Amino acid sequence: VMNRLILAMDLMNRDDALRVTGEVREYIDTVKIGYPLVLSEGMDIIAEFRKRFGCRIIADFAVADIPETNEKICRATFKAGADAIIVHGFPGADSVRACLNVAEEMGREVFLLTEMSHPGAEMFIQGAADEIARMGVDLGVKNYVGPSTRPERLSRLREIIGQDSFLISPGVGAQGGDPGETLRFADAIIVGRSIYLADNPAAAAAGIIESIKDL
Amino acid sequence: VMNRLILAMDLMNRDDALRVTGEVREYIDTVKIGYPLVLSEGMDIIAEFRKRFGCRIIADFAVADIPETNEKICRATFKAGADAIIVHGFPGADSVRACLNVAEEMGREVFLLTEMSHPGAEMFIQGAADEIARMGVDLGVKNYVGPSTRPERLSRLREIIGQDSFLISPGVGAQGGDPGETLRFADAIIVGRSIYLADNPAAAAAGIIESIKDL
Ligand SMILES: COC(=O)c1cc(=O)[nH]c(=O)n1[C@@H]1O[C@H](COP(=O)(O)O)[C@@H](O)[C@H]1O
Ligand SMILES: COC(=O)c1cc(=O)[nH]c(=O)n1[C@@H]1O[C@H](COP(=O)(O)O)[C@@H](O)[C@H]1O
Repeated sequence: VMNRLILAMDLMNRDDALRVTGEVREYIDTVKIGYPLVLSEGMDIIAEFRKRFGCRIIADFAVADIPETNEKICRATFKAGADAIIVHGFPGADSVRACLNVAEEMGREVFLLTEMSHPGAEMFIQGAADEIARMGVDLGVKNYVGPSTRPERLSRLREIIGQDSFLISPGVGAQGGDPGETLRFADAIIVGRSIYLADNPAAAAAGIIESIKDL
Repeated sequence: VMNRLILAMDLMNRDDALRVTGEVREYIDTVKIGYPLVLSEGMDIIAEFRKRFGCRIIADFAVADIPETNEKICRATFKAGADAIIVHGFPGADSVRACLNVAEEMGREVFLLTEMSHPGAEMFIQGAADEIARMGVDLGVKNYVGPSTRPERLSRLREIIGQDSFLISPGVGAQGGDPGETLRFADAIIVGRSIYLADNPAAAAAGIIESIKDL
């Protein structure tokens, strides 16, 4: 992705979301749009972003249901123009395969969320995360998400998925993660608040990119 | 809930969703609306259903993100008029507390999803489910979701949450669960396809209710 930086656009107002995305577009080629924006402004926001900004869109819907429902969610998500969807691994292999099937049908991609970045992830997810990743490999998943806040866990993930798989990582900035350290293991970092709540989002993005180019 | 039966309205077309819900409204007082319908027709469908049918609405959004994102999701969901939201316990206590905080702010309810009903739940969720339920109790959660497909697990859940907590249960019909057995432990059953794919949804709902009244 351009500059190895993905914007997490979690503002919940279309006008503000368009403004910030437009201001930082020169520094990214990929925007992650989640439920905060979609449930506030509608699924049509995905196609609007893709057209206006010409950026790839990852639908961060943390998909976590039974297989039949996951199918429906993916179909709706790709019909709305998303390039990829983020799917939880914790519900198990059938739930993940359902998403992979729809992606194969519609020519898109699944990202498997393996271990989450917040403190509560330590309770249940972390203990399963290596296995979730190994399940991903066994299902042929090639794209993964793991936590900037725990680079030792992000290293272990990379170890499981191999060098060829694509790994993106949230928790940089607001949650405490560091861009450079995270990029030792991830291919790209996801950044939301450190950019979209900044007084000058373009300056914040540029500052991050400048510390990235130094790698 | 009326007749202890909650309709899972996972049709993805507003016209079909309105037709089936209207046909079965005499037999229910509560409709669960999930992402299949919302991502297809928009969040405004929640208020439309609540007004047209006068039914309570549970937003089944299987909320499974970090605390700050979960907050945003709940706020948007209640702003759209939902009476309650379904939240995953697997992301841990902070993610769940974030949802409880918004519910307390806005005068609504959280249902905690503890163990899922599909085969893949056996891989990771089942091994954590007792703890997830105990975490719920410790956070003051009063409403829970557990699996019709495993009544022995549904019994163990009930055992943890106590007699006073409210427990609803999907996986009845299509997934193999039985109404009467599930209602030995759950307060209400969730039913989707067995009703909404039936040639006569009113007849299917009535058939279920008739086997329920016999308890
Ligand atoms: C489930 O979706 C994610 O991509 C996600 C997983 C995770 O473990 N941590 C995490 O922060 N995210 C998302 O990534 C974004 C992080 O944004 P932030 O930089 O903290 O403001 C935000 O959209 C989160 O919901
Ligand atoms: C996460 O949301 C749920 O309520 C859910 C959890 C679960 O473990 N099993 C489960 O079936 N559900 C939902 O309940 C509905 C079941 O519908 P069905 O009767 O199988 O057609 C459908 O909306 C599922 O997504």
